[PDB]
Amino acid sequence: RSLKKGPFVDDHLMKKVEAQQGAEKKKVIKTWSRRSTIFPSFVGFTIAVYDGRKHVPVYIQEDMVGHKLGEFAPTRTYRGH
Amino acid sequence: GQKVHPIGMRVGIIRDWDAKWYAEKEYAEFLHEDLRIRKFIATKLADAAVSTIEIERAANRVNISIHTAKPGMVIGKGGSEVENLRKELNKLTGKRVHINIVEIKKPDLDAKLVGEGIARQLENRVAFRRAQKQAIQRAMRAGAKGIKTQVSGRLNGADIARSEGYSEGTVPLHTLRADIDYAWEEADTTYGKLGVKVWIYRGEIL
Amino acid sequence: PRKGPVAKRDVLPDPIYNSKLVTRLINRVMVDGKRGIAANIIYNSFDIIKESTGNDPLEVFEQAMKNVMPVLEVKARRVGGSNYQVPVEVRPERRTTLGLRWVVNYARLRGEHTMEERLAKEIMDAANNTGASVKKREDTHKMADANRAFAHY
Amino acid sequence: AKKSMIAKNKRPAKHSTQAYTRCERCGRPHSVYRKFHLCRICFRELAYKGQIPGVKKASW
Amino acid sequence: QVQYSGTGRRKNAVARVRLVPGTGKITVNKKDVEEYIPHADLREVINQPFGVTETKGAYDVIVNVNGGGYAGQSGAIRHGIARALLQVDPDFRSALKRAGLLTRDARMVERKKPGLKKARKASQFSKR
Amino acid sequence: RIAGVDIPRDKRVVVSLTYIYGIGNTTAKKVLANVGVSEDVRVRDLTNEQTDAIRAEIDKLKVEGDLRREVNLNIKRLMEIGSYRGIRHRRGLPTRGQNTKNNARTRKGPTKTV
Amino acid sequence: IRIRLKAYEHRILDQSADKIVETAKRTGADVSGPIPLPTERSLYTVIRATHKYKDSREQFEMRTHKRLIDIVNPTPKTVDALMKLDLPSGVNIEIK
RNA sequence: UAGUUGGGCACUCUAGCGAGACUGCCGGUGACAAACCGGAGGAAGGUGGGGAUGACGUCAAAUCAUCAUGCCCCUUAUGACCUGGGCUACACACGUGCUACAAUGGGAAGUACAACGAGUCGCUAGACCGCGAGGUCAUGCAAAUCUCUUAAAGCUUCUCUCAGUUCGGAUUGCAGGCUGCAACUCGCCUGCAUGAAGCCGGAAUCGCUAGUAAUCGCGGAUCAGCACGCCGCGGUGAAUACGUUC
RNA sequence: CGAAGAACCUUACCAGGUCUUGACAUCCUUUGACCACUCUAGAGAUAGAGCUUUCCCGGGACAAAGUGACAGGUGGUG
Ligand SMILES: [K+]
Ligand SMILES: [Mg+2]
Ligand SMILES: [Mg+2]
Ligand SMILES: [Mg+2]
Ligand SMILES: [Mg+2]
Ligand SMILES: [Mg+2]
Ligand SMILES: [Mg+2]
Ligand SMILES: [Mg+2]
Ligand SMILES: [Mg+2]
Ligand SMILES: [Zn+2]
Repeated sequence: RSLKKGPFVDDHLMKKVEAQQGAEKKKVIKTWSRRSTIFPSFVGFTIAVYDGRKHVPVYIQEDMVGHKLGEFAPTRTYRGH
Repeated sequence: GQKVHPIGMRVGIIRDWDAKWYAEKEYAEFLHEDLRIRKFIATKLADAAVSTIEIERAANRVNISIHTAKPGMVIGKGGSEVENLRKELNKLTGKRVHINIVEIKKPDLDAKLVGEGIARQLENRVAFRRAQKQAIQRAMRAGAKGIKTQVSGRLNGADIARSEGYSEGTVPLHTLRADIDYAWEEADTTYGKLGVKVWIYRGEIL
Repeated sequence: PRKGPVAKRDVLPDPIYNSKLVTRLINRVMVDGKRGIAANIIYNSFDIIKESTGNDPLEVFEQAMKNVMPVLEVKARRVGGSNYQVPVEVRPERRTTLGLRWVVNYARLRGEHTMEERLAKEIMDAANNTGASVKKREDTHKMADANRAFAHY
Repeated sequence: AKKSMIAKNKRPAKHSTQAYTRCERCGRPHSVYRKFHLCRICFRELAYKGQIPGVKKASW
Repeated sequence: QVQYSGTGRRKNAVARVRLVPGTGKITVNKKDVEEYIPHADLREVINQPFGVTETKGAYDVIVNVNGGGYAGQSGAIRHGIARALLQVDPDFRSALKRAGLLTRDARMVERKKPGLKKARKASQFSKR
Repeated sequence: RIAGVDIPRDKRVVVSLTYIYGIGNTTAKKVLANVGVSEDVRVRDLTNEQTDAIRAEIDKLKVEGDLRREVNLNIKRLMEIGSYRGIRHRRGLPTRGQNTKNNARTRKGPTKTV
Repeated sequence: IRIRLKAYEHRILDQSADKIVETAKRTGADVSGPIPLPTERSLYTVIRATHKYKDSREQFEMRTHKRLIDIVNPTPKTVDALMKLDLPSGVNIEIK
């Protein structure tokens, strides 16, 4: 949110991640929420985001916190002409 | 070319709009209520010679004025019909209703009932030229200054569509000072739809 | 047009010099209805002309128009497989229109830093028979004399 | 697909932005005036018929 | 005291004028004319009628102006003065009606039209 | 001269400082206001003390080299993590959600009619 | 009292305003004349067609006319008559 | 302090009813005609200006997707519900627009003149904070009473002085603001920084005869939020029309 | 240009997850209330419970099943 208020994130995603407290990477989580932000809690998980046709995985690191999830799951398989 | 609807062209100048009420906030509610009412009456009293509807509003009341050529049919035996009618209308509107029936004099000059009759004949597979000429006779006897018809569709189960109509007297559509009536009426035959346009030139206002 | 000539609205004089050429030149040099800017440009240019020359700016401008206004146009005519020009005695209004047009256009084409300066230099050059507008005049007249053979047409 | 769309209209929307106009006579749904809740097409028809109060042809 | 009134209009502008005996000043909404109309091109347009009939140093002017822009207002004042000079002396009408000052310029703005992007302008037609 | 660029001499101070990669009119006016000099002088008429104060505040501010390093490291970060916004750069496309069909020549470069 | 009448048809609005003025003069009070406030026309433009024909259009107009009446010396007769009276549905009335 | 307050509607203005313009008159030309020409007067003269107004029918023109509808087709799915994605792609080609390529101009300051129209959980005054977008408080207004609304071009100064420039503003990085559950795909706005192409455009081609073109802004419909478009509004305000060879 | 507003909705298309007198109707077979709401989950649709059954005046629109008649198609042919 570009308003200086709650950095947006979905309740179920927050809930499942916070339940995953031991931070095991095998605890891979899925979501259709391309619109949520990224937090330090996410840093180190392999989440799978629905890109319109598939759950594409992505491993989070420090360089994603201010970004959205949909930025790492593109929707257009362009390959030149 | 394409024509402008005559009644639409002549609102204000010669004719008053048929929904003769006023409102600002409940405008849309009142208007769609009026349309529901017209649809209900058209569904119910198709057997009757209903021609023209008018609706006035006054502070939780719905005054209605229905022109009809067979009023005895619509009023029923000394009543007993309009009561059920206003009962259903009150059920729809959620408010109180009053009705005034009017007896249409010279129904063969009113464009809607002519079209209804012609469409019924065509559904009964009567000759379209016969229907048109008969209605023209009836109108020009009833006292018209002029009349014109136009039927267009799959005439007599044809493979190709065409439009055929006739006329007697005058139909100056470009002249506004005219009291011209117009009516469209659709006939649902096995081969498809037909469209009966009628417009009639009565005496005018000065 | 097909229905014959058209009479034009009259010209409004100039407030200070009481002239028609001045107001019509304002209208020429004007862009996007800006009579104020155009008139200021013209009055400041004629102020320069007053400054660098004691003669009246209006008289200098009259002399320039006498030196730029043509007498003979070329008019095109397409005779089947060859289109060519024809000399034409120019009507006195067309003379002045072409004069103002040439002056103003080659003025704004001149490479100085303000339209004031450009127009003043162009008018003085035209009055002394040295300007691009006078070159245009000479070109049109030379073509009229080179195609003078079609006097019958 | 239609008339389920009108069901979706007349049913409660999850969010305030998921509520969208609709002609109320034809379900067009574009080209709607809030003053009327009508498509331009039906608006034209009913204005010709006179069933819309106040409207008329315009020229000035 | 003595007053000769007029009402001029030109291009969506209105000028309520009153001539009074004076010297030639023209007040315009509690402001001088050379301050209200900064253009010297239009003050002469205003003073045309005094140039037609010799009345230049005769009347100070008082005006209440509304609507339009500076030039429409100038024409409004022109028209209003030409009207008020008839209350003054109808014998000036013989010259005002040759000037065309009683002639209220009906050059008003044209409609914008649908399909056209402006009144008589149209979008660029492309043959193909 | 100041930060590795021989700025003009016929120009005035603000508009000549605009020729630094990191200073526009607003920050130039802010700097000259913080230093307390005239903004309408020409830099060939300065006292070297004014020049030194200008240099000091400019060095306090983030300019040519640091600015290039910062913006380019940002670009390289978003390109290397694999975000959409960096794929745009890596592919040569616009980035702010524009339409890449009838426009975008400022990233496509020259046109290639095919 | 100030009464704002407004309608879509001046030919009826004027008749109703005359009715009001005559009832007031009947009940014995002084009234401003029915003074007309500016009409307001809401314009509407519609594609004259049904599909893709965009240059040919049709302009509808909703004009509302509107009149204003004052009542200076209100008798109880006046205040009761001008609240008992009914009018057509085309016009509409607002008091005070 | 303010048309303010009193008073008055006189002027304006509003808006109803009317008048007015009809070759109606003067002369000339004309089959004694219709008509044309000029003139007078008049606010206006010749359908004053513009609009709504689209004959028979043509294009088997477009519309089964606004709507209705015959026939055919699916009806454990071509129907129905949800989420996310896409209609916003990108080697390229075309059309319609906006910005420009500058000094008739850019930038800072001050200042002047409009009209149409919209507004209730909406327009919002004024005050404060903020560089700004905007935010907090809070008043009036269901409206010729309040607001949107001190319009911008313009005018007077100052500065820039010919330069890919203080032009041009694209693109890009950073910070923020609003809307709204949510602004990555994919919103609008602002600030800072960068500062591209572009120095008037080939073949060819488009609009326009007057308040027109040209330019300048203002409002509205859709709209939670968003249009360089659309519709309307008014400001400033030209040149030309010889004439039908083509 | 339909589009007088493609973030979701719109949206008619694509992937996945779901339903089948059906999301929307009339006719019928219930001894009648059920919508709404809280939580568990879930991307949500959806199911699991509970808060609840208070239908209103034989009738009156609503909730269920059940019954198939039928619905429904922005599916084609302008
Ligand atoms: K808007
Ligand atoms: Mg204009
Ligand atoms: Mg975009
Ligand atoms: Mg006609
Ligand atoms: Mg086709
Ligand atoms: Mg599209
Ligand atoms: Mg600039
Ligand atoms: Mg013409
Ligand atoms: Mg969508
Ligand atoms: Zn509709």
